[PDB]
Amino acid sequence: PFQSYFSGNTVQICPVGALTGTAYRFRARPFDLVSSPSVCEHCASGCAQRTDHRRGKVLRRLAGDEPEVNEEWNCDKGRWAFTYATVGDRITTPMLRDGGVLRPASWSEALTVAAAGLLTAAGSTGVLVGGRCTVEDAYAYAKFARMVLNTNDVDFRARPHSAEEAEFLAAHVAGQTMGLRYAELENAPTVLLAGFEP
Amino acid sequence: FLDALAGFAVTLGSMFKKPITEGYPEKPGPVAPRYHGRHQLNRYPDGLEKCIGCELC
Ligand code: SF4
Ligand code: SF4
Ligand code: SF4
Repeated sequence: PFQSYFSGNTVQICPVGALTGTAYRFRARPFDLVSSPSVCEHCASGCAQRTDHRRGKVLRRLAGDEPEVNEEWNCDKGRWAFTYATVGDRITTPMLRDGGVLRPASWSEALTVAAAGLLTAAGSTGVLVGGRCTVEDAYAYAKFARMVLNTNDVDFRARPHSAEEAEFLAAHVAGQTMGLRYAELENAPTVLLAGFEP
Repeated sequence: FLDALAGFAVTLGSMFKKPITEGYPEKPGPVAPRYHGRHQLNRYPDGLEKCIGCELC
């Protein structure tokens, strides 16, 4: 097989209907697509993309055009890994633990129970934020943990990690943006990859 | 002078001419052959649907 992580680009680069995505096949024509600019959720590359959806279902995600980030390219993950939210496992309503079973609950009841439990847990609470949250979402998690739960036990690292990693991120990463850019990678005479598989 | 009464001669006359109303619904009137009635999806003589789902319509 073709077998490359960038195969979808060949679909987007073909000036005719020769190469086509089997996922998008016969599912829509341009006029009925709702198309919106987007950013890929998966990697830290932050590719600009164009999400196309019909009748409320995302059909494809084209590479967009961000010369400073990804130019006109994606990996297959960003192009096609958008069906996760519609595989049937999505939680559609707030849930509560009643009788040991997870039962659908109203927003009011769920919020009330969660607030009661958190207050009963006062300072003895941890906040695992995960790496999927947006900058705003992660900020909300941190602000909730420190202002509401009055705890510093906040960590987005849902993966192998170390305290040395936290110290390094604070020292050299946090609060320092645009120190290196894609445009600089293309021009760097030497690039040393440590613990990184690009 | 009778010209001002011409309208009377009209209506009375029409009172003796056959009404021109179409007999719908019992006897529906003839629509134009080209009339834009309900859309219809057609088949080939062997029964296959003609619609290829091109969405051009
Ligand atoms: S068949 Fe498809 S690729 Fe060929 S001209 Fe028509 S739209 Fe373009
Ligand atoms: S498109 Fe591929 S490389 Fe770009 S952010 Fe998504 S997963 Fe990462
Ligand atoms: S325009 Fe295309 S999709 Fe619409 S009825 Fe005709 S063949 Fe079918």
